[PDB]
Amino acid sequence: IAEHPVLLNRAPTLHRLGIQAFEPMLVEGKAIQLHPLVCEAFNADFDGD
Amino acid sequence: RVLRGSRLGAVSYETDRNHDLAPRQIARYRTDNGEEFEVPFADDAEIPGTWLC
Amino acid sequence: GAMLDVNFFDELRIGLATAEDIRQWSYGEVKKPETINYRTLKPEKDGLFCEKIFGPTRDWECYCGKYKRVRFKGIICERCGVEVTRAKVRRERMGHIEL
Amino acid sequence: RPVKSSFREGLTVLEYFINTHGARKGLADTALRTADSGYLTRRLVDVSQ
Amino acid sequence: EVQIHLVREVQEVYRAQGVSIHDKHIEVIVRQMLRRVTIIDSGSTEFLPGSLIDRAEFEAENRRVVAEGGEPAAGRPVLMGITKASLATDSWLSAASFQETTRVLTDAAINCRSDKLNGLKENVIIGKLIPAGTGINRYRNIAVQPT
Amino acid sequence: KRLKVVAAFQQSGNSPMGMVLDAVPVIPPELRPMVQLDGGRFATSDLNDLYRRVINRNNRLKRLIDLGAPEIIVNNEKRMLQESVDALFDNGRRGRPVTGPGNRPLKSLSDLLKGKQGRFRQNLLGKRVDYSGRSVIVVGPQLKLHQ
Amino acid sequence: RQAITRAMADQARTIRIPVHMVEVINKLGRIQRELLQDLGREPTPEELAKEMDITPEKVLEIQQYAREPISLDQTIGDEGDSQLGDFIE
Amino acid sequence: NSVPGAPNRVSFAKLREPLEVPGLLDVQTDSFEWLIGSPRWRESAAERGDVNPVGGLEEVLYELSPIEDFSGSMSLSFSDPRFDDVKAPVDECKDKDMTYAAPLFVTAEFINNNTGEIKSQTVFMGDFPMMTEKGTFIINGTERVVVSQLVRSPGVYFDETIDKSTDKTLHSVKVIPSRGAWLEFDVDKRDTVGVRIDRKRRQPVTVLLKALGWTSEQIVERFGFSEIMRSTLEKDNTVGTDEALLDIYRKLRPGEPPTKESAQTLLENLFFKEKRYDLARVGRYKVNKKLGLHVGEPITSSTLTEEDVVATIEYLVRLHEGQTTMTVPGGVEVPVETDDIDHFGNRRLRTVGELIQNQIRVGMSRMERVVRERMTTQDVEAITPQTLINIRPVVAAIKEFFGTSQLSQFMDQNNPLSGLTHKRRLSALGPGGLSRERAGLEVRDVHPSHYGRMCPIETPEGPNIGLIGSLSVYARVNPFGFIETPYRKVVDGVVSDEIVYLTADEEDRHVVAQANSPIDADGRFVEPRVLVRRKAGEVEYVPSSEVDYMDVSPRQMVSVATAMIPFLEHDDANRALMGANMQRQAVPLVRSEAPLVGTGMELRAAIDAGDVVVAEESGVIEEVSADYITVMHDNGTRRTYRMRKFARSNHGTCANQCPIVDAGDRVEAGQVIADGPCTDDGEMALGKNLLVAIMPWEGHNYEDAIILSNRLVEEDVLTSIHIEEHEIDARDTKLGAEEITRDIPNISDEVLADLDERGIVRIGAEVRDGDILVGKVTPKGETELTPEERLLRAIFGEKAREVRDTSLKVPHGESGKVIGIRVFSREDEDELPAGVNELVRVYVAQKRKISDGDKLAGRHGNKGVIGKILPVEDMPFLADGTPVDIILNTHGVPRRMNIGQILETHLGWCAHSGWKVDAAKGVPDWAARLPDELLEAQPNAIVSTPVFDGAQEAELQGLLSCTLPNRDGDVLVDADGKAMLFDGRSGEPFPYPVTVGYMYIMKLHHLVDDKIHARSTGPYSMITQQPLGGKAQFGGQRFGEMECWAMQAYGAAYTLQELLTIKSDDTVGRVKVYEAIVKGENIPEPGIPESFKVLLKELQSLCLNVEVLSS
DNA sequence: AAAGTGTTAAATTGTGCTATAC
DNA sequence: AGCACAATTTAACACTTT
Ligand SMILES: [Mg+2]
Ligand SMILES: [Zn+2]
Repeated sequence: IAEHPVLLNRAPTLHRLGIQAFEPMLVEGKAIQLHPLVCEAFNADFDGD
Repeated sequence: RVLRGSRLGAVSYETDRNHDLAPRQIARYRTDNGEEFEVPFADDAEIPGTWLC
Repeated sequence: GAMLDVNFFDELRIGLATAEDIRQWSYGEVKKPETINYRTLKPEKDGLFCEKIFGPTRDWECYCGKYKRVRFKGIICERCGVEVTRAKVRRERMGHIEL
Repeated sequence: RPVKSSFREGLTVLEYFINTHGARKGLADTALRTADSGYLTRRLVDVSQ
Repeated sequence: EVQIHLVREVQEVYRAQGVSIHDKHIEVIVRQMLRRVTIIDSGSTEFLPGSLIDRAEFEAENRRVVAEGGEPAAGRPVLMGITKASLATDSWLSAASFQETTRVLTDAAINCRSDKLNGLKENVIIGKLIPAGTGINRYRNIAVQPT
Repeated sequence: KRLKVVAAFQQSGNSPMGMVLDAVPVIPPELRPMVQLDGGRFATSDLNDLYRRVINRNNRLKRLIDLGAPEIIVNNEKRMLQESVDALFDNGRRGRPVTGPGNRPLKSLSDLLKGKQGRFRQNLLGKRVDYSGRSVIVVGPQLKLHQ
Repeated sequence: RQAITRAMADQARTIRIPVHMVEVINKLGRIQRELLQDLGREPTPEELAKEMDITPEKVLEIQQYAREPISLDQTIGDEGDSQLGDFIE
Repeated sequence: NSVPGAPNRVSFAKLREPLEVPGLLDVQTDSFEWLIGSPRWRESAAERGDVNPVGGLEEVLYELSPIEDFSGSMSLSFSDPRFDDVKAPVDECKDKDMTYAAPLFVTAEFINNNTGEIKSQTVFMGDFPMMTEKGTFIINGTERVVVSQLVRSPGVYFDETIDKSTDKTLHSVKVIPSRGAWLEFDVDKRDTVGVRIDRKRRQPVTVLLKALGWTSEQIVERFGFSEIMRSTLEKDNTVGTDEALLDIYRKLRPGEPPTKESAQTLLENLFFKEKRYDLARVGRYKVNKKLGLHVGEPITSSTLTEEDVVATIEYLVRLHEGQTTMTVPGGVEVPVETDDIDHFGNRRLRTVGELIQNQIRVGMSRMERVVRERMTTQDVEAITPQTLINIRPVVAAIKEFFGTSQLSQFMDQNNPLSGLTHKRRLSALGPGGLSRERAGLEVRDVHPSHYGRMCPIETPEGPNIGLIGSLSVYARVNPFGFIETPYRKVVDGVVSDEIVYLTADEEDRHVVAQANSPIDADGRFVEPRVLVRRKAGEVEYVPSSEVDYMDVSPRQMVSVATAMIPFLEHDDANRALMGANMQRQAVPLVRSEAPLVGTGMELRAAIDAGDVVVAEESGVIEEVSADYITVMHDNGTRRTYRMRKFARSNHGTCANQCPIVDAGDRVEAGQVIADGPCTDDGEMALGKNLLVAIMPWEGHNYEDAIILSNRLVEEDVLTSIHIEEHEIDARDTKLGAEEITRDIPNISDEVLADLDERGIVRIGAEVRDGDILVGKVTPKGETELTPEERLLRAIFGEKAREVRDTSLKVPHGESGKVIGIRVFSREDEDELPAGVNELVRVYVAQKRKISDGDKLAGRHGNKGVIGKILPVEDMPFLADGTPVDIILNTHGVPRRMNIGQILETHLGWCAHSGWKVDAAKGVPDWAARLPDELLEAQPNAIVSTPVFDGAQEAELQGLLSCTLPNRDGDVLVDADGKAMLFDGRSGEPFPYPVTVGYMYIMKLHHLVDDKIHARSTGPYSMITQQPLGGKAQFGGQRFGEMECWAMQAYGAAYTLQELLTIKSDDTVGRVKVYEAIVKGENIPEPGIPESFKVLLKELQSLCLNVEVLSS
């Protein structure tokens, strides 16, 4: 998994910044941990998206 | 639930080939409105007189 | 120009199809309103699923079962009329009805 | 009329029932507006690709 | 002046709610509206009156017309919406995938209209590389060797 | 308006004789399959009924002509044949649509291409992909920006 | 009447059944409805074979012939974007 | 109050209420026992009017009888529909998968006229599905709920439009029946009339009026004012009866030979013969009340009479003149005004019984034209009716309604609240109603007539706002289908107690005061002017003599789920909507603690929802155990109540049911005797009480996320039990029979360790993703092996084993224990469908903890997923060392306008620790209007703030200043409500105080384990070879259109080409990429997508010569 | 003066579209 | 359901016979 980027996407994809590549790192649990600064670009809030 | 289905048939796994195949001969039939149709056949095969083209 | 259409695309032209073009694509005339058998669940002859016209249901086997291997390919079984070939050409051969 | 109470003092029955009018009309307009905007984005992408 | 009017009347609506969009995007959209002319008099070169032709092809057929008898086709510029311009495009495969698939497919077939696959909506359909970004020739025909 | 279609049939190598039909092509049977669901159930793909009705009324016309018939029965049969082929190509356009069991209209060949369900906006412009997943998101305030 | 009933035997099902099997299917259905009206309940296979002078192993085999194909192109849930063919592996 | 075993929950209510909350499930059950004709309804109809009450089934039989043919010599009559007893009991119906039913008996009677016959036979009509005690039906074992429907009532609707061309007003009418033809009387742009009948293009009035048989003097005589009518009588040109009849026939058919049958019988066969036009018993009330016809008459004639028709035209001609009143010959005068199509006096409610009645009517009408069909082909003397009757269409229509409809839905049960509010739901969509995309903005908004009938707050959030609502608390449904609402009438400024149930029509004729008005001990208002609601919805301020009605209570406008929010009037309506919609999605926990601060609606929404075992008659508990409670009544006999333990709900949640009485207790009638899923001591308990701080902590509670403590995982505070059901069936195939056995084709002996000797697993065996549950093996008939596999069989010596292996394995991502196995077999006479030898279901339990990604929510619309679960050592603790349990964010409070979640945070602290208002020298000024026994309270006391009459803002500030010390004398929370927290992670205190308190939070059913999906390679589709969709299959995430636009705008050509070819459609590229990845080579170039070659075939099958050219 | 008779405008019908993912 | 738009009619007109 090291240095193998993944594309993250959130519908609706309003502008071209709604698809962004990150590098991954294994995290215990079953929820994707998003960085708290890209949430403006995705327009994501953490109430169940 | 998932409900798998199949059109009745099979998929075989012989890797394809293109050099040794039993040999064939070509017949030619002629319909009523002057058309010509070429049909391959095996060599050990009785070539019939009439064919539904 | 390229009926197999494998990676060489320069244009793609549309147009009206004359009746000489429809009986040139086709591999035979379907003349019965039958789809499939009710007992043997095999496609009937000269119907909407007929092997003879559209292709073999099983890979490299004819209808009667006389030819069943890849050593015979391209040939047509003289007793049933089904060309022994792959079996996924049933999703690409056409057929026509004469009005 | 209008509503002379605040949300810290709490509203009365009639002022709350009056307020529900605009508070539901805004939600219905939000749904229909985000329905209409995607059609405009689609036409704008298609005319200018 | 119609460019000034369209840019100002769009940017007024976008400024009244506190949204900053630079004018070059609205100019890119507006440029795709004024691309065509309508025909007044046909001259004698294959142009039906009242038809909307591209400005470059019109000036090409008015360039050729000084040879073989001078009668220039006369046409005024037109301004048309995004649906009307998006539907009246060269590609027949890109216009059928958008709106009115039956009535686009049925008059592409009468005209025997061909496609050339140059936009990035038909290369998406047929599975080819789009002609933008790393898909154009000068970027994907790079040869790499060690110094 | 008439010069448009007359010049379309005049300019190219087209001919209007392709507007009336004499042979009807039949889509290959793997695009209108008959799938045996488990439990011994069968599912047909709704184009088989229209093809069956076309070849049914065609066989009945071919029998009525050889048998010798008055003009009323033959004209009624030809009108039924015309309505069957029109129901095959584009259902629900002229007259009332052909329904199956449940008073739902059958899906013709034209209904495979139109709409936001057509082959065009459903299976050509956007597809489902392998090697993908989805999940809920929570906040990650110790990560770097690229992680 | 013979022409109409023979046409309804021949060209009314997507899987074509011969007219003797359509005859025994009509006879089985009529006898089933009559015994239902006499009994006020649904009859049984071994009960149905008693009326029709056959084996009960024949009755369910006859009943598993008259099942008509369910159309692949109908919407299945209330969310109308899905059809049946999008759920068959 | 007035419940014998209730917990003593003190109330902050400053008012008393005259009318108590009704039997909340009376919208469902009272409409079914009208359809049956139970003696309860037979009494209760006579108890309020209704001189001759007729049942739901009697209304169909009395309008079908008598069956008479054209011969007129034989008649068939149905009468007296009675019911037999139920065949199976309730719980057994849910066990063996049979539906709750009862046989129907109807006395038939055949009378021949030529000789005289009376053989009146008793005919079994069918097995009619019965409604249970809780207002649910049981269909095929499962439990369904029939939902009410909102439709416009059939009648005469007037309207007025303004066209911008000539700037005048056009008044139109619409006479819309049920099952008939339409007719409108418009007024056109040029001065004319609009008499388009059955939607055909035009007519003038005088064509229809002289077609009706009216001379040209009477048109000028009755329509004498009528400046437009004589104008049309000049410009019409058609004179006579026949000359208009040919015009009507030629415009209506069109183009048919005019006869003398089609002249005088067509008009009487479209609006006057009661088989093609019948506006129902509602519509004949509406026209009689609108036009002011013979109201002093109990008319039952559902056909359009002629007189009303011409009265309609007069109404229109007095509307486009400027008028207020109109008197018709022989009736009372009426106001002249346009009607609203979305008023609640024009929007009736087809309840549960009327939908059943419509299905029975449309089934009997198929049954009707078989009877007179065999009234001719049979020979009399004698045909009993029985020969005559064939009940097969009626049972087919009933069975086709109860399943396969959109108005008979699966019961929404994952708590008692969603079960209660799935009934009492008023939906506008469905068959005969409007659509979801063809619905405008007019029906979605709240009309001002919704007060007391539909809740403005509770409605769905998606694309269904306004289309689905729920009934109020005190509402009630009229016999016609309108919605009533109680009011207290006030005479001479003195409020009496004569409670009148008004409808939405006659509410506007009076004026209605406000409930929180200062009544002074007799009925007199204190202030001389009262707040009041006028006719059009206006909010006036009127002196206290014109007031003639008052509300029976506050919270009257609000539903059942909305009335369980403390401090409702401090939240915005969007957040109150979300709070009412997030209470019916909470899961049942394993402990279910009652709320520390609530409203008064918890105790009544639990004993009426039916998920609580209630003692029937007053007895004394003889024997209690976790399965059963045998009580001994005062008169002889005993009664045993059987608790349902660990039953699966419809949505996977648990339905545990435990007693709360000991083995010597004395009970009373109606007393709660066993708790339910989400109940505690008989009242609703959806979540738990948790200590909350409102500080933002280190960016883990960032933008609506919630962080928790680890105490809730260690002590099982938010642990739920989820039960899944897996089903398999061995059928008869064309090659033999599928067998359920341990003998499985080629597989290890390690994966057969839990299966017993007859297939299925053992109860108690722990399974995981991939384990075999039911060992099932199907015959395969024949196929021939590859040469490599035939060599591999000959080496190791293993047979071919021609039977397949289709076992039942658990789906991907699930695990848990095994509760129960239910197996039905053909060999043991069980009821299974045709060609099914065996049918086995296996239930799997799973005890889910709380985890990050799960969705919690409060009562006030606040919500958010868990982003972090801190250990108990690094968590902000108080001065006691008590750590807090959740940490909510600050920045979500002020901008969402739901600060009621702060107020219950404050009161929840007081109710945690208890107050003592020291009135040692006098009661203080804030507590002047408090009740007694709120002056002091022991710790952990449950209080109750009702909805619009609760704790004021000036009394929370008083109770916060006396907040009795914990164990040592130590006040942990000062007067502002904030406390001084230490830092659990660094140690030093936070520099400023922080609001702490006790919030009531609920664990929603949006868990992470149901949402996470991944796919490398799975099943592909049939026609086009794209992957499937959804977690039930494997399915891939849809890379649609806007994602393609984003990747094109990036400039990434290769990722787009990879996502669109070798991941979806390139059929030879798919396995080539997999081979190249496994062997470790480079990914090959993509080919052509196999969904494009399908398009060329569907274009060539449209007769289009699509050809691809090279260069 | 009637009676058509063809050319020119308001009424009149039909076609197409209406967000995104689970 | 509506919003737009382009194709296809009642009717409104002067012009020319009768
Ligand atoms: Mg959100
Ligand atoms: Zn053969």
